[PDB]
Amino acid sequence: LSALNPELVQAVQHVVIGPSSLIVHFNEVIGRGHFGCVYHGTLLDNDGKKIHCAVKSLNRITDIGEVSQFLTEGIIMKDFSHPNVLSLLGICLRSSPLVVLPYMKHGDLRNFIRNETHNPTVKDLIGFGLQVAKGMKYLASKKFVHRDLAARNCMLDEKFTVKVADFGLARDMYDKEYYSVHNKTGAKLPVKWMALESLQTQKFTTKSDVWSFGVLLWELMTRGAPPYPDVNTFDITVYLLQGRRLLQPEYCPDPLYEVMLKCWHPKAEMRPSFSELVSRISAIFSTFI
Ligand SMILES: CN1CCC(COc2cnc(-c3cccc(Cn4nc(-c5cccc(C#N)c5)ccc4=O)c3)nc2)CC1
Repeated sequence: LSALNPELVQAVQHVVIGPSSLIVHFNEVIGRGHFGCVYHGTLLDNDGKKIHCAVKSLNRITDIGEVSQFLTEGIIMKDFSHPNVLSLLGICLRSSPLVVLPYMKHGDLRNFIRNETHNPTVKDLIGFGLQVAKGMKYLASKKFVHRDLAARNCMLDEKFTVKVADFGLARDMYDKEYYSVHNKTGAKLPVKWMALESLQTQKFTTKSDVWSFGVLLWELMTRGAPPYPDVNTFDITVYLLQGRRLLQPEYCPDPLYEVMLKCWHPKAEMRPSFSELVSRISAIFSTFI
């Protein structure tokens, strides 16, 4: 890493965590991304109080340009903050590079809602959706496009707070079943969560994140059923163009299905904003015991 531009190193210094502040348990994988496994560790604060971390080791870096990009992105991502978006705690360089993230005790949202020993109420599930909407309202306000919003890509902490995750230095494929390669460009695409226009052009916007959010709501209301199980990946674009959409789940309230449907409008500009979604979903949430 002595090949890095020294001004970049100085610019990222405030994101860097020294090895003597970290204790990582590399003997046990706690999560798996295509581009790296995740391990538990602890970060020592200024008192020596332990902060629990998920530490991710990036696995296919080959050139200093990639590292430089990673550091540049880290500076941007470090200064994001919202209670429903995952924080970047820092990067450890003097230990491959380690991305240091807050530990998420209850794992990804899709696994949480599929846990048969727990019974989230309908209200709880809608509340998870509301929390995601609030995190996305924040990302949208930063002009940041997620591109891979899905229940598998959101996390829950010890207070059951939902964090939009899988972005910035945490971006990866954490369940490879749902990504398909596009020939023309080599992009790995989460096809069954994508907006029609993104399927046609491979371009993404905040309004395509709104489409994905509608799919995530459907995931919540089905307790983690896979969307369009009988539609092959390569047939989803046509399925949508034919005027077909995911069906209303049995226990999805009518006003929430209406929200879903608006998120899947064929014209991006006609989909609700995340600000509108927070408002409307907060009303729906409030009507349940
Ligand atoms: C029973 N089980 C025992 C282990 C418990 C704690 O394990 C943890 C695992 N991972 C983290 C962690 C924290 C912050 C950031 C990330 C990275 N990241 N990962 C995912 C992710 C992780 C695992 C599976 C799937 C899928 N599909 C997706 C999504 C988005 C994202 O950004 C990981 N924290 C704790 C959970 C309950």
